[PDB]
Amino acid sequence: HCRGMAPNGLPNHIMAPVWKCLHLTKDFREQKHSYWEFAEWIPLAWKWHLLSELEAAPYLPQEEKSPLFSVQREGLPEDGTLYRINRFSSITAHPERWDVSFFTGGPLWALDWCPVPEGAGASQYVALFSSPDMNETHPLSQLHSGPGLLQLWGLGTLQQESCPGNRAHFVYGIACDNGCIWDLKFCPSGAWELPGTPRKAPLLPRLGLLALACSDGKVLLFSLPHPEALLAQQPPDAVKPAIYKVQCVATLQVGSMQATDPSECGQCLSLAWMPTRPHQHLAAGYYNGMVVFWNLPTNSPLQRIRLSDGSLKLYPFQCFLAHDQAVRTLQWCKANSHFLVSAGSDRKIKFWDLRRPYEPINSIKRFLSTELAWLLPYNGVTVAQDNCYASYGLCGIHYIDAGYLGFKAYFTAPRKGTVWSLSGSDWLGTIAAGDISGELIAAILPDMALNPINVKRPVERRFPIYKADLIPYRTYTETVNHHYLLFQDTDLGSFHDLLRREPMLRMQEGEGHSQLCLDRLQLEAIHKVRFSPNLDSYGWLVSGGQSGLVRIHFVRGLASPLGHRMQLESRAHFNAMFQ
Amino acid sequence: MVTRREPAVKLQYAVSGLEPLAWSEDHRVSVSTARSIAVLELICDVHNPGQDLVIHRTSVPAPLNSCLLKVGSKTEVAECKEKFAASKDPTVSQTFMLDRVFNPEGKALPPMRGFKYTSWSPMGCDANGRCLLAALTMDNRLTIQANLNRLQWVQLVDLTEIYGERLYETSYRLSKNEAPEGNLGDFAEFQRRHSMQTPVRMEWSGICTVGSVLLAVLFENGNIAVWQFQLPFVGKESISSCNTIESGITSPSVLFWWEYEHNNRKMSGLIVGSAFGPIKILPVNLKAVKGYFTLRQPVILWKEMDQLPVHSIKCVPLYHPYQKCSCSLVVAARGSYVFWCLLLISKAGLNVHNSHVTGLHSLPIVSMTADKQNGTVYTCSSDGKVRQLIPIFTDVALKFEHQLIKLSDVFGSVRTHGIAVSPCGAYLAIITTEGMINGLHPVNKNYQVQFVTLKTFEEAAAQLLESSVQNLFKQVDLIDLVRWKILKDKHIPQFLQEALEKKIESSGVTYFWRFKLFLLRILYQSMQKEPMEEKLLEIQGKIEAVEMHLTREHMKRVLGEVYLHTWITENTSIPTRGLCNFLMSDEEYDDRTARVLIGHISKKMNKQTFPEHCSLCKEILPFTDRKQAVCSNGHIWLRCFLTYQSCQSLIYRRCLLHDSIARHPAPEDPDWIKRLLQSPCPFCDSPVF
DNA sequence: AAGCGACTCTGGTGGGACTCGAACCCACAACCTTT
Ligand SMILES: [Zn+2]
Ligand SMILES: [Zn+2]
Repeated sequence: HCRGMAPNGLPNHIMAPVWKCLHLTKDFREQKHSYWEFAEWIPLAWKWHLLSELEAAPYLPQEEKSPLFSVQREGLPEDGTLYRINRFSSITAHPERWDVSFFTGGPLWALDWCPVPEGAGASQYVALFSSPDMNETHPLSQLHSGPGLLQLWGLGTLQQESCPGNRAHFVYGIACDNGCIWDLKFCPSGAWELPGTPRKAPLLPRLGLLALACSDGKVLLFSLPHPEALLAQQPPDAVKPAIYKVQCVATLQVGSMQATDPSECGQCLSLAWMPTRPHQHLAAGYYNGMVVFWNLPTNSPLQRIRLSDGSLKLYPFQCFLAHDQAVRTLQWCKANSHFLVSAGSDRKIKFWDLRRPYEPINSIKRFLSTELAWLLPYNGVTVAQDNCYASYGLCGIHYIDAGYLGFKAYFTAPRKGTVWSLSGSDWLGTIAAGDISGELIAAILPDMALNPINVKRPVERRFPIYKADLIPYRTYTETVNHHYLLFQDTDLGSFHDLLRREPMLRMQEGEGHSQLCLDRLQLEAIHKVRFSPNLDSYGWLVSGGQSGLVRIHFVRGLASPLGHRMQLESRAHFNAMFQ
Repeated sequence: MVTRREPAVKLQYAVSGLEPLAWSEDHRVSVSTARSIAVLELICDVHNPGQDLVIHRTSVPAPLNSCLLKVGSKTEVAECKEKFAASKDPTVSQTFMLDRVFNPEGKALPPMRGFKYTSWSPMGCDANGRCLLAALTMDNRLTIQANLNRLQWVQLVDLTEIYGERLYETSYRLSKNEAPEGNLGDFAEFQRRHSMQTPVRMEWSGICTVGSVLLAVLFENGNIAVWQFQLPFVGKESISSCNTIESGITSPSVLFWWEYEHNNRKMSGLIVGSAFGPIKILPVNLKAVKGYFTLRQPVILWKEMDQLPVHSIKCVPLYHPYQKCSCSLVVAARGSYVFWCLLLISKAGLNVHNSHVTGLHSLPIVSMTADKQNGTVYTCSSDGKVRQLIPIFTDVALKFEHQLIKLSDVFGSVRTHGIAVSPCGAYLAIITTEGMINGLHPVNKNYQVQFVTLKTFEEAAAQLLESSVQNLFKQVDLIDLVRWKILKDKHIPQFLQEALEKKIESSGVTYFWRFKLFLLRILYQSMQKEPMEEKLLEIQGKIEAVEMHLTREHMKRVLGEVYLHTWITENTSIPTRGLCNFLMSDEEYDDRTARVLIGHISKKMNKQTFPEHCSLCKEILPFTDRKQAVCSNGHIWLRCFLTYQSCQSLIYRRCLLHDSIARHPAPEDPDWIKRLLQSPCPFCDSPVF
């Protein structure tokens, strides 16, 4: 045990797992990430055709200006101005708290951070998809294949010297003729290289390698160039929202080399890259209940074919029927990649041994799980849920042991609404979660090697990050013409006096007593959350939803001297290696 | 060609494991299930008119106790588990805590006592005539099961127990100095000691010749234990040896016995498929039978390491018509493809051809079976799609032609979890489940075994007349097609009746009389089991005419044995004088050869009577009748149909079809009738039990 | 004093099983019902 109060104001026994997770994550990545993979798949500029303004217009998301909003920050004076920002534009970072809002033109339904090797100090980016129309909603049972756009947004390097006055820049987007995109996953490591890498003019230094899960039922694999390499290769007079039409590295789909009989699988609803070097496998969850895997380096004429355009088509090496219903979420075990967890809309969480797919290691039946997280150090999984089957007020966020330790599920956070999305920061050992109530919270897990029933009270381990509130001022236009979004942001500088501060009381009044909202759009709803996977910026968080606004937050209170030292150690090593 | 047979067998529990449907050589169907093996026995019921498949249902219950593998002393293993669970490293701790091989039963973990795999032996392995069932639980308990009485399956042995003892007494080293004794506190050695005894899959050889049979059990590390069983198998006493060979294949996935015959030279080996693609045949060198012999050198069938798992392997012998010789077709389900290889020994040595037949399914193959008589392969996927896949000979090797089977046209929207052809390819059994209802998921999931025809009655009749085996039990699935037709249409179709009379007129072997007897008995059922009463009485007379014939020909066999063997008072186990009088009794029987046989016997017979006594009376039984004996003062005993001694025992061997009866052999019986008592009954082939 | 980890302790609800309340069904005697 450990005693006293941490300098951020949390108890030392609450912080001690957070500090422990830093070392465990660093050692894991040293062992099982890498600095380069897929050397064959470097971006080629001649496959990046820039669409003209009149060619791009069908792909652009349709809202040209955000809803009107205002942001209140705990302990600052009330600004009182309503902000509004154009599609593909951003407000300036708050000079002291560095949060940023930017507008993507439609409701955000996929989002991921571009991974960067620790110590690189690079420019940070997010890839995201925002649906074209605020009012569209798509039936799961049917393939879509409409036009859409994948957006890459640059956040800068996010150093303390850089953050004041920062802005997000729309660096480019890809015109996608494959319907809406339900999941985005970058290759976890080895895809990035230095932007200054010397490569001949056709070859552009690789920013990353990205898998798209399409409602058209196929996975698209893009290797991404660094933006500076495109803009130097692009003619300077071109229109600045650079929308490219891009040939994939590969299209990943379910089939066989001569079976034209179209797959039952329907929409592709979830992705997971293999968490460990060399990341050679990619898994996807499908509407028909299958989990599918492709062996991306495969030479075999039974799995690889080259299309006339020169891109590959890949057919899977293995599939198995994981669920009786849509496989709404996957997580792949970091600590040993023979294990994967998948949850389905039959509301079972199933743990799998990928050597022995005929029987899950464990099924635990639960409420209707919307997203999983599997943090590196803990044997169990954290589950966000849809509330439709939970008892009133017993819905929320649960952590669920995979079962050897035998602990009861830990009710980490009560929620009224469905949590749409969740992510675990391996660096922090914490989760953040976003609600149809438009509240974003974070919660710190206990050290889950030790029985959670002795956790005296979970409430002291969780806090709000923001809540959006609609203020009057169902169609989207019928809402925005009559309401504005009041984003209320907490002081994340520290957790001193936490439970007596206004946002905690507001959150605790939200828990239990507050009521669901219907007969309006739910323009308030949050749809995605991602903690930063990178050690540089490890304390940063991004989220967005039905507003099509996207917000970047820095949880300054969990960024702490061990991580700041560990950053500087990794900074010095990287600069000593790569020059 | 394909229509459903009207029974659907509803299953109580979720279907479980690998290739979960099997149809045995003995026409019993087993479904490996999460709480039992459901065992379904096809009866060609001659005593009732119900046109359904008469399926008798029995089951093997799951074990009550979880099978912890022995990896060390009972204290040291617990110390090691505690160590790895406590390990501060995320990798070691979760690798231990997630692999159920180390945690077969736990606190919140669900038990894994349901069945992973099942593999029937060939016929003849049991203490009866029947085949045994090898059954592998998901917690790695490997057992051999038998149904000695009809009601209750019994575990004859546990092979996971025995192998753990064998390994423990050799410190888990197979070659005595192959390595130092590893520290069990090393997770690598702990994992190894588990891996080297975690069974993947298992298959029986043919019978080897006292008969013997081999069971190969394939472990996660690529070891194979070849068990050799003495026959008839009765328990641990019958385990003649265990010998372990090392395949060296990384991640073994599937196993089969290659067995080959050309130029009167037997050869055999094991074909092993990896989880990563490759397929290879291993020389099984460690064996002690003289009749079988082993492959000269390993032969690699597929080397590519493409990471398509070899989910299934089957092998079928084919007479190649252009190469004009015995050849062997290997087919393997690998991903959504069937790898095939045709192996053909020629004057040029072993000639090997291989390919992938391609474009079969848009999903991985979930199950495969081959018609052993023709090499027609059936393959299946969770689409509910089944595809017939026909080998067509080519001047060398084969081409495959294929066509979809329209299961949705007979079952509606369905998922198919497994298929199995019947031994003669008369039926395809198929596990089915409710499918996607126009893209909607089915709200509730129920498993059924369902059956569709694959042959018409007219092809079944042709195959029964030109039968190679000339054996009604081996062909009892084709027989059930003939039964179904005759019950449905209440007459014997003219071409079959005329053709059978021609076979009886020309060949006349007792198979064709047994076949005629079957048709007549089903016909008698069909007409409601007045002219109809006259018709019933007529064919009841015709049944008796052929039923008496099959008796008299068997009586002649019994007298034949009694004459050829030593005429000694050990004859008392046979009512020889009763049979002599009976078999010559009437000029209704013509056979001069029987009468001269009785002449030679009656010349050699003693004048001493040695009459059979009713035990409750110690009064004589006169041998009046075929079926049964009666004494004065009112007692009745069923007679045997193998020997003709009366069943006065409290236990006697009733035919599977109850058409017939026999004694258990006593130690007082000589060998030459201990042989005879093992015959199938004269009225049908079936195990008399 | 100040605190940790068991061990009860006070309340709220769901799962499957099961009571619940209704109409529907038999066959008869009562007699209304008809040339
Ligand atoms: Zn008597
Ligand atoms: Zn019989």
